[PDB]
Amino acid sequence: SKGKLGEKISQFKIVEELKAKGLYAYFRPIQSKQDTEVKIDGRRVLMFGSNSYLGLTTDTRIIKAAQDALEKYGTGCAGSRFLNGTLDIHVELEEKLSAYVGKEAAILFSTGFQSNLGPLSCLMGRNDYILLDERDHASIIDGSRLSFSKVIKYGHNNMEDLRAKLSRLPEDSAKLICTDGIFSMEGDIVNLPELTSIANEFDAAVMVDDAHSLGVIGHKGAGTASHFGLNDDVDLIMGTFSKSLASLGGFVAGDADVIDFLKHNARSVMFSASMTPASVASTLKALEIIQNEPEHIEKLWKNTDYAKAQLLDHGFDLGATESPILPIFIRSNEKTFWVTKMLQDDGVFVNPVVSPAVPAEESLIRFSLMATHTYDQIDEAIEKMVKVFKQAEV
Amino acid sequence: SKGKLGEKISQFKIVEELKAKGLYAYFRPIQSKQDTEVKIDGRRVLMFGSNSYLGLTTDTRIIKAAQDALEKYGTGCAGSRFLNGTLDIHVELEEKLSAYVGKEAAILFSTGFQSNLGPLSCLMGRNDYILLDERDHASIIDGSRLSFSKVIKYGHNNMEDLRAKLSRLPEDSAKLICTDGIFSMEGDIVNLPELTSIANEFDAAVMVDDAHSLGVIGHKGAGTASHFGLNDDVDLIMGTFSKSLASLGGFVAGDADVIDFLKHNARSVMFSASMTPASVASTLKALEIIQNEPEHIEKLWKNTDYAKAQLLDHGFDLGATESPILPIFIRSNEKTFWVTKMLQDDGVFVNPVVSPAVPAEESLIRFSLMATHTYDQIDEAIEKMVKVFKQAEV
Ligand SMILES: Cc1ncc(COP(=O)(O)O)c(/C=N/C(CO)(CO)CO)c1O
Ligand SMILES: Cc1ncc(COP(=O)(O)O)c(/C=N/C(CO)(CO)CO)c1O
Repeated sequence: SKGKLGEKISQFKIVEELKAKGLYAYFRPIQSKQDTEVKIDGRRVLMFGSNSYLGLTTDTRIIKAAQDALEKYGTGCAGSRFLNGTLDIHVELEEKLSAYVGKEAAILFSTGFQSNLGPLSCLMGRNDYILLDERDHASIIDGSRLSFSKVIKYGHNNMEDLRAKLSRLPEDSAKLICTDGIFSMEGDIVNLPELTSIANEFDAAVMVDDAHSLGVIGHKGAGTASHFGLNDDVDLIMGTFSKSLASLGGFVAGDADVIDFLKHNARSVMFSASMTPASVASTLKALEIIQNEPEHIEKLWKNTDYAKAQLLDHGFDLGATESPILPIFIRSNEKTFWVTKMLQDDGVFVNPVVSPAVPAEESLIRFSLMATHTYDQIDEAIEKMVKVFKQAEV
Repeated sequence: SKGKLGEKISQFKIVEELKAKGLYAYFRPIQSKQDTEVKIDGRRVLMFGSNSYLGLTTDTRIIKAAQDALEKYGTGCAGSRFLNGTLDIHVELEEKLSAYVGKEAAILFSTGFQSNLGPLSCLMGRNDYILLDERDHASIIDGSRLSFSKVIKYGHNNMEDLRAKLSRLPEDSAKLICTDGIFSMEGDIVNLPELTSIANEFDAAVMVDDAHSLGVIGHKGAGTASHFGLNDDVDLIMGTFSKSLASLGGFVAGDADVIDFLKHNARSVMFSASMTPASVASTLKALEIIQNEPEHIEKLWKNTDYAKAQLLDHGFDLGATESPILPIFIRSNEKTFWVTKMLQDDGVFVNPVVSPAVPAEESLIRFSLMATHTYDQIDEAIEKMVKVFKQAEV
């Protein structure tokens, strides 16, 4: 019955308003591969709004690997990993990720989002504590919520705040600190040396979410612990397959005894169907390519350094990024919607960040690089961004 | 740091014990397609532990559709649906599911589990209430937990308990009832006529989880509302693609204004990468086949009726199922582990249900039918199950 439910959604008018103003640019239907150019409504659009950092969703070897897995294993496993849903190729990918991130063992999840729900929901319990960076990814907040522990946020990369909040807690309790490695909104990196130094003093477990770090930072792209040399001070390395690795799914890696607890206790792996064979095979082949072919990570960083230099040279106001995510400040929700739509209609795809996710005065567009971007494409997009910023008067 | 984390997992000894006794049969690595026979450790094993009710993960048209989508769209969308992750084929599948279940609109999620997290986390809020059947799927409990509402369980299919608990609640609050359509453990069907009659009296929203109903009950397999004629008394129809539809992902369907709220407010769609092209194309082609080819659902039910008759004729003690899920009672955790392992080693795959998921005295094995099963295969499995039940002394 719909009376009260109608009242619950009645106040949500922003989508109605965007559409009526001709500004709506969410759920843009793409008709082509995710690439440096995408087809929308039969037109070509430069893509600077992707998380495919290495451009690998179009790699013919990864496509063929997925196509070959479909031929061999079919379209799905039709069950959870713990029952009828495990393949030899799931185990092969867990061994290969374990090796890549320098951990004993790993467990796959069918999404990155579910990869965070697993360890955050089931390791800390009643009388325990989870400490979260206040800018942690939504999946980390939600995972923590599914625990029976007390969830405490600390100031973004604020090590004094972390230390103070940990010092307040009963000695006779377990604590786990979970942080994004690279934070997607502003593209900044966790202070993992100070965080792990505090974790060690309070015997708190450390989990890092490397969704935006894998294939971006660390040796051969192995992530944030690898970037800092701190493998031995990080208990759990969580990753996704939906960004550099050009697929769908994720993993948590760590000590064999912890991973064995997780694979048997995490509801998001016990009660959700396993990764499709095609996604396992595309993840396996992408992981081989990132290691074997250092070109991809090098070119991603050539493009990032070029684009960032060009944007600062044109007088754009950039967020404190340390990654291929280049946040461009606009500081008006209405201009941010207008700029996004004008760029879309001129053939540039960027992602807006607006209220209520951020305060109006910190509203921005995110311009993300891929390894397969050319300097010609970056130049065309920045030229159009200068024109649209001028028309929008920012 | 690992001191307190080591203590948290220290008491979890059942996996150690199963493995040392030679009884461990979780995460069995399959080397072949999910089919009526699977290859494990180079051997052939009859599969009666799957959720692929229509046998469609091996259908060459669905494999080719997925392979063709990989060729056209590549291995992944590399973003959330609301940003850079929407394809024309996602929208096509939402229109086609909307039509199938007789609703205005639908929104896809990259897993079934995330399909429940979406509406349960974001429609009811502070001062609102969610009413859950106590046997609801884990993803429904977890979704409800992510809400800011008061979550209340009612007795399994206990309409007096539902009615009493709803009658206790402030009039000036929104309420949503969420139920599995077919409950997977025992295979029983919700009393949707009485539940919707109560919902209508209290103006409570109704959401049904049809994970195990789609492709099983209702007209052309359209689910539980369709089974009862009650489309107009169900606000939200949730489904998965990981069972009959032979893929990965899920959806919520309902009124265009509700679905528009969801697609813009549910964290499990805003903050998780979209379904891979291969999974969209395999879901689209499976949905065409289930409707166009009534054979599949007919044969699933021929097999279910045959197997259930044969099991009752052999004196097995069956759960109160109304579905292709045939729960066989064992009523000892140790015998349930032993029976499962002995059957595995004799070439029969069944799923055990043990403590702490159920009380020891209700421990059982779940024997699930697929349309592609033969009577010869069902006979071989039941023959082996009689022998193993005799050896195990149950
Ligand atoms: C009622 C219901 N609702 C939602 C889900 C979650 O769907 P999925 O994530 O596609 O596995 C399941 C998953 N079910 C299992 C097999 O039964 C694990 O419980 C995994 O697919 C379910 O049974
Ligand atoms: C730090 C972090 N952690 C976990 C996730 C969830 O991973 P996935 O489910 O694969 O999208 C994301 C997803 N990120 C987006 C694009 O940034 C949406 O937030 C979707 O892939 C993430 O950024």
